[PDB]
Amino acid sequence: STATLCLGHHAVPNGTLVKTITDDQIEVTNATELVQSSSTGKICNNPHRILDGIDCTLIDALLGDPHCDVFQNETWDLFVERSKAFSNCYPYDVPDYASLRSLVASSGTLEFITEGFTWTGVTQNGGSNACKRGPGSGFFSRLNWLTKSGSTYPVLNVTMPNNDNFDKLYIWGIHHPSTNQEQTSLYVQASGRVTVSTRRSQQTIIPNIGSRPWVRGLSSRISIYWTIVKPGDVLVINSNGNLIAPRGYFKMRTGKSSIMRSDAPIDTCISECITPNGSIPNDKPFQNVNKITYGACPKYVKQNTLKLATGMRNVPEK
Amino acid sequence: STATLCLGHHAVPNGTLVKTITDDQIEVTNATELVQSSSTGKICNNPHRILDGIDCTLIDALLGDPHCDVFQNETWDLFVERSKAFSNCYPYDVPDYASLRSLVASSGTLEFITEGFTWTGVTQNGGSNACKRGPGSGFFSRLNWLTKSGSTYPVLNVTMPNNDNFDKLYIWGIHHPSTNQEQTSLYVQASGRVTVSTRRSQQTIIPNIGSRPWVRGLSSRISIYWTIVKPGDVLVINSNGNLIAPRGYFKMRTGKSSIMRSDAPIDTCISECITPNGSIPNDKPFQNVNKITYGACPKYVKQNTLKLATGMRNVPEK
Amino acid sequence: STATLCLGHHAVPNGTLVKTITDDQIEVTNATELVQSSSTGKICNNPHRILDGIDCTLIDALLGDPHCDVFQNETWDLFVERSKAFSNCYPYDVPDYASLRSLVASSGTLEFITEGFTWTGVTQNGGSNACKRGPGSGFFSRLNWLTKSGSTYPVLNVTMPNNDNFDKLYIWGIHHPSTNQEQTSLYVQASGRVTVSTRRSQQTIIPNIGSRPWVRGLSSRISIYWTIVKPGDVLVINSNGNLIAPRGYFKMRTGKSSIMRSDAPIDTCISECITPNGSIPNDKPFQNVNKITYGACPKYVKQNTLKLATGMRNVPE
Amino acid sequence: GLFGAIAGFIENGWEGMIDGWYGFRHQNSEGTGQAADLKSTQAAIDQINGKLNRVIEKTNEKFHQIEKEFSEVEGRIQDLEKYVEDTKIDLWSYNAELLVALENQHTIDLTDSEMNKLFEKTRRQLRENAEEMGNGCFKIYHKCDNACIESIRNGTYDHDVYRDEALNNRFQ
Amino acid sequence: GLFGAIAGFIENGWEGMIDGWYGFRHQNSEGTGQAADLKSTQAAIDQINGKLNRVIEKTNEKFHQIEKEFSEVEGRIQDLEKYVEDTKIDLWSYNAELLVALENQHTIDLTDSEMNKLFEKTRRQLRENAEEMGNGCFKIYHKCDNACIESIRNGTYDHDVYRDEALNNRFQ
Amino acid sequence: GLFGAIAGFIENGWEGMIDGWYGFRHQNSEGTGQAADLKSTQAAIDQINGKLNRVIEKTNEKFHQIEKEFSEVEGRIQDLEKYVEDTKIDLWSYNAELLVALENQHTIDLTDSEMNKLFEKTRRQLRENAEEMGNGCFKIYHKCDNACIESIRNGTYDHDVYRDEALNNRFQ
Ligand SMILES: CC(C)(C)c1cc(O)ccc1O
Ligand SMILES: CC(C)(C)c1cc(O)ccc1O
Ligand SMILES: CC(C)(C)c1cc(O)ccc1O
Repeated sequence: STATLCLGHHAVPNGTLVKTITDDQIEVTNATELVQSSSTGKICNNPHRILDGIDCTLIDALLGDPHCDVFQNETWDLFVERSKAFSNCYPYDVPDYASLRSLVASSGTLEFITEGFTWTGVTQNGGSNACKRGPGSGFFSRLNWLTKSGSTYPVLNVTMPNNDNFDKLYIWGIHHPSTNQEQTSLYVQASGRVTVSTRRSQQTIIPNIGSRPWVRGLSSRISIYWTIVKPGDVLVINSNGNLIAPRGYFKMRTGKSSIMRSDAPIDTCISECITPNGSIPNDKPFQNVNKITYGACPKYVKQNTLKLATGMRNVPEK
Repeated sequence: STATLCLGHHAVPNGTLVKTITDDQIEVTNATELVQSSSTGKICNNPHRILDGIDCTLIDALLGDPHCDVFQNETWDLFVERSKAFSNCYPYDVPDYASLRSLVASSGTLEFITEGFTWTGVTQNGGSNACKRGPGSGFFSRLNWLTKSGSTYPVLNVTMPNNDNFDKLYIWGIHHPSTNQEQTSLYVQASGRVTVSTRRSQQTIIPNIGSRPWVRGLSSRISIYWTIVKPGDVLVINSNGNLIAPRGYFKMRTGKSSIMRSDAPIDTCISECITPNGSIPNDKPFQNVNKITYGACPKYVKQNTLKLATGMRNVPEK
Repeated sequence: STATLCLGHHAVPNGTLVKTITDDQIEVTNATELVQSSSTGKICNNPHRILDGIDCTLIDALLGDPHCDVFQNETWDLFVERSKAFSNCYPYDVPDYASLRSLVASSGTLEFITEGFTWTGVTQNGGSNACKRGPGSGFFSRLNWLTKSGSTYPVLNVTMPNNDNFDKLYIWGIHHPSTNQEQTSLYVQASGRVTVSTRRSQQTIIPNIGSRPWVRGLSSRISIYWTIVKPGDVLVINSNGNLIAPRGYFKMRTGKSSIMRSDAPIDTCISECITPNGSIPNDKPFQNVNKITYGACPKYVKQNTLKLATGMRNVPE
Repeated sequence: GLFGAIAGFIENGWEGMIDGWYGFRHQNSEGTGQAADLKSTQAAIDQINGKLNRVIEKTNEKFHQIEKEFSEVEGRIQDLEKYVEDTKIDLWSYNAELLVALENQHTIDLTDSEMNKLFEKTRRQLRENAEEMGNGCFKIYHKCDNACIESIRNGTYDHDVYRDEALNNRFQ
Repeated sequence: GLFGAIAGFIENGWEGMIDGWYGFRHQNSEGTGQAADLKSTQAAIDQINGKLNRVIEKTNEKFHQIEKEFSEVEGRIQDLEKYVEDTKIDLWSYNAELLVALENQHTIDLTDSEMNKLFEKTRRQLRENAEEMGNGCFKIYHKCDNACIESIRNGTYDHDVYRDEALNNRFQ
Repeated sequence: GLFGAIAGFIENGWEGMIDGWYGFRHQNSEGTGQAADLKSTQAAIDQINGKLNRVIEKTNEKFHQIEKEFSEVEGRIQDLEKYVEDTKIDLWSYNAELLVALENQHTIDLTDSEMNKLFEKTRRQLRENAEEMGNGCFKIYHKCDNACIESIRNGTYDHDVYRDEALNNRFQ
């Protein structure tokens, strides 16, 4: 008498096809997916400080468009800009808009601090019907519209040192009147000028008179600029007309702050990884949801599926 | 009585050396090349629509330099710019020339629609000796050199609303005279101004008076600017001197269009991948011909050869 | 009687832990390091030409701030800028400073050829007490401060053709006075202008009167611009006030030259790879010292160690 | 796979082995039987988990980056911003594709390897008492009851006990 | 190679064999001869074609990208444009260099593997009728004419037919 | 390792063997000794040096690149410069991590492979005169002095010389 001992390995009826170096498709016993390709559709409000901009863009919140007054001194980990946002104050452009948006977004705070600028010889707090705060005329809460005082507008020449141990962000501007009349009625000088400087930088902008498309009653415009003052440096504003002066500075922070465009609803949950399509889990190494991401996210990839084999080759007897 | 059975494998007289993880060079029975390094020297006219710019740069064809008139309303997948190209009209620069070149190249069309600008109180169709069209004075076909009419140049101020469902590209400019005398003979005002705006954006240029080196007899210059008006938006042009007006707009398409610098002859054949050196086949994954490529191309790599072993280690009898 | 023949392999008391495809930690008999983690802290002055900027930024060396006069016509493979460098001449700003610094750094030379510019009707060689050479007032060695001569400032208009077979780099500037009292007493006209053009390009800059922070006694400024003139082309400088004029041109070379911000001492030793922390050996494929490098260097990486197994699995008795 | 065992000298797998990755089927005087080998099953699983934990570990986190979508045409800078991102993605996708290829090829090889290790382990135990029939099965050349079988399975089989019996059947 | 067959225990190749990658040479009482093995030849060719198709597959298409040659010195923006392309190129170059290293190493191991597999398959067939000389050759211990040889080559060899004769020549 | 020898059927290493990587320990009529095997030690070292030299092979030289540290906040373009360098570093870091992982896995497989190659080479030499005890050791079924041990160690061993003696002790 004899015995028979046979050696073998399992098989399953439901194989998975996988890719190797030598095969486009080969069946293994089991596999796991490595590409995250679905979202809940919603941005989890933890663990990042989410700040929904609703109808406001970050720039409008920064400047202080009335309907964006809610946002004064706010702070975010991730500011979410909605497509339904609209601007509703004096018409403006920011030369190099992307940059200002980026640098404020990365700072992560709108913390504003008023300073005692003295404007000798000019009317302050100009306002307009294009920018209503409450029922009567208004302006950007963080900007101060200067005009003539008693038929003269003298060469303004104010100073303001940085004596703190942190960087100051000044947002200022210049006014482009539509007509030659409007220029003189407001600033007396036929042609104005703003020069803002520190020991490091200097910027001179010369207003340019003419008509632009009608916005909220206006054919004129304001152009927004910015200056960062270093500890130990000093801001020098100097203008013989058309200055849209700052009221103070924004505090500049460094951290994990950013901004994102998304119309996805915020929601009470936890996800480390945000994408404009919503939050996504980050167990898998790759994702296919969106190249735009914030947080601890899988690497964006072109594939929508990558199977990693977790079992042997599958060879059923049938 | 017995026998001998021997197992073995083949060999060849002519091995191919190849690289492995452990060996810089090791001999295998056979291998295949993975780096395309040769070119016919010719760009194939299929399947990509190739437009030979012959003696015109894309910008010169866009502006409408006389000798580039053949190109009005042209279209391309790939616009080929030849080193022999030359400018023969008014002397000009384009601040951010590369960007204008890029955006038109990408748009892939020069389709121009004339529009009814009414310039009130000025002389139209200025022309120069530096830009002859046949017998006498001429100018860029797409631009309108405005000048004083009867000792006055008024404040020009006109609108063109975009009422279509595509983007309009407007090309325009400003004239920089050589002397104050020339400034006043042309535009009356001591210093001109141009302000082109949409609802959301604006550009404002002042001209620059001063002597420059002769080009086609001229010490004077014109600078080129561009504006995109989106559906539902409006163009506003406002000037009191030195405006080089647009005559209309270019249609803007998005697609696979681009541009390339090459002196390669065009030929009749099919080749998916173009390069300044000529078309190349794309059966291999990598190429060493040129980092600049258009179409379905192998990935550019520094190696001129990479051998993929396709047979066993070669261990010959000899 | 029979014999016994056993096969085996060696082991060691103390082996190295190593990463594989399947293990985070697995012991082998031996491994080498593939990440360079350390520096001697010194930049070797061979085989690259290392130029110690000491007290000067390259831009100050270019302009010719008096304390940087040593750098005239100097040359470098790698120019080293020290954090203590200071400016000590007329206060200035360069729009697009980073580009000027880059293009000069890359050219790798400060070789300057003086040219015979004629400036008729103006006083040359203006100086200031913000910038002294020796006893009294002075100025940038490479710029020429033009002011009124005999109560008028003619409209200057001068030419310089480039008849050589290389590109010339011209550095020039414009003066922003702090008051019209300064403006007029220097340049007569109440509004200056500077136009500097070639056949291929043009720039016009207008002075802006107004005051900036006090620096070395001044609230004025000088703004700095460049123009590259190709072979066959010609330079035209046209101005009726406020011109800070060139005295000539800088040769432009192409090559392996660059610039690096570092406070590391330079020493006598041989090393291909320079980092702001000092030179590093380049035997290993990767390095963790600094993402900033010059020369033949390992590739910067986040890991501070990667061990490459150089022996079998270690299985001790 | 490199070792000739799975989808090799072993014709096929056993859909009926629901309690391990490897094992035995046998026939002796007491009937037929089946049993998983836990040590080898465990080897394959441990390695596969090691692989898996190493890929699924360590999401890096990124905060403020560049913009990646644009409302309007701008030219040079935007071209670059897009080229940079397009370049990053293609490289990551190549990494991802190659990672699964190598991983999967390897996984198939090591499980093939483990099947072969188990076969060799067993052949070694049986010494001169068994012959290989070449399909993954040994012919054991002695009476081998259920305790004998279990002893081979758990690596305590004593070839000396059955050697005379086996040699005799094998040769005479 | 990992298996030690090609460039190992099999001293060298045979340039004579022009009809396959793997095969047999024999010397019996009836003469000598040589013949290729098709299954193993095919096993090795199919895998190499597999590799190959996977790498020859799928160039991707780019249209408008960034400029890569420049006719004047610009500074900061152009330095970036160049650095970006330079970085892309170094990374793809590393990819290709590594891709062929891995592939090539794997091709040599798998061909080696197939050689070994053919050996082992043959050894298994022969059972107790042959001994392994140690250089890829079996000493077959019984009269094996040309048909006997051919039955080995084609998998139908019945070791029982010769077991008695062979054991007898082999021991005793 | 894929072959089951190092940290497999060979229970452990020998710290006592300082003169090579692989080798033999014996016991006979004359006592007990230990000797390294050169050929196989050399094969492993050669391949490992091969791997090593290939990785320590030239870095690339770079001169003027982009700036990578910044003293002021600037916006769009600085974001870009930072993202490009950050992307590059992450890609290289991924490269380095994968490279040592593949290399190391492979180094452990090849060293395991060489140990097994040596075992098989010895097995084959000994032909019908020895049996495998299954722990790395052969039992040689004949009287075998130090000269005889060396004839195995250096591949000149003549199985025929000892066959009759060995078969007798093996099958009687
Ligand atoms: C087969 C291989 C893994 C080299 C591959 C193919 C492909 O289409 C894209 C990336 C790859 O790594
Ligand atoms: C061998 C290896 C694949 C590590 C390699 C060598 C080289 O010279 C450049 C890149 C590499 O990946
Ligand atoms: C294991 C692997 C080599 C894929 C890896 C792990 C990791 O945490 C980061 C990069 C890697 O390549």
